[PDB]
Amino acid sequence: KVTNGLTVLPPLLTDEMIAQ
Amino acid sequence: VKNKCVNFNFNGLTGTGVLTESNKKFLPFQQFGRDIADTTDAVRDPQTLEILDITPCSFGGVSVITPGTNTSNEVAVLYQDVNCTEV
Amino acid sequence: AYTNSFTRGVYYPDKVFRSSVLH
Amino acid sequence: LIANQFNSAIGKIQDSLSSTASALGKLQDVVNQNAQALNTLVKQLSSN
Ligand SMILES: *[C@@H]1O[C@H](CO)[C@@H](O)[C@H](O)[C@H]1NC(C)=O
Ligand SMILES: *[C@@H]1O[C@H](CO)[C@@H](O)[C@H](O)[C@H]1NC(C)=O
Ligand SMILES: *[C@@H]1O[C@H](CO)[C@@H](O)[C@H](O)[C@H]1NC(C)=O
Repeated sequence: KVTNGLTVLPPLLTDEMIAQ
Repeated sequence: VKNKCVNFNFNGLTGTGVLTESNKKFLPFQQFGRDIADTTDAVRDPQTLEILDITPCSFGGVSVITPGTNTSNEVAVLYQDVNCTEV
Repeated sequence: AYTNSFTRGVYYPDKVFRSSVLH
Repeated sequence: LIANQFNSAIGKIQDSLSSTASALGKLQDVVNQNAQALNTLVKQLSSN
């Protein structure tokens, strides 16, 4: 249901990790 | 020259990026493309009527992973958001 | 003699391609 | 019954979540202002 020097760092705790 | 981070200057604009063969269908009169947030994305070559996608060439942060200097001086480096080819 | 120009008279403001976007 | 009540209860969220995308309004906002902040940040590059 969800959706220039500018970078997006990734989250440390990955989605698969989050699920566990 | 394609597939290389180059310093391009097409008719009226300039920039730095990777020029690749596109799959976009420009109108016969249009010249330049744009992304959603007012960003150049594709250019028609003034000489060959080809549509080229502009991908900004690789860059990212460099972070030094080190143990404390009280323990060691050997380090490891993290090149953010790149693949191990361009480094 | 007067008529309703319902929705017509719209021409591309520029030579700039855009896609799936509201400009 | 209480198990059944909770079981049928569980299914209801599935429909409510599936039905209206407004069920996730807050998180969508968290994305949205963040999306807006960046866009506004990006557009400013066009200002004289
Ligand atoms: C520019 O000139 C070359 C001549 O070799 C031709 O092949 C090409 O199609 C021309 N481009 C346009 C847009 O006329
Ligand atoms: C850190 O280095 C100091 C010397 O500057 C030393 O006295 C101390 O024991 C060291 N600490 C550890 C945990 O090794
Ligand atoms: C770079 O790494 C990505 C992994 O996301 C891989 O899919 C891609 O083929 C690699 N390309 C090169 C040129 O190393």
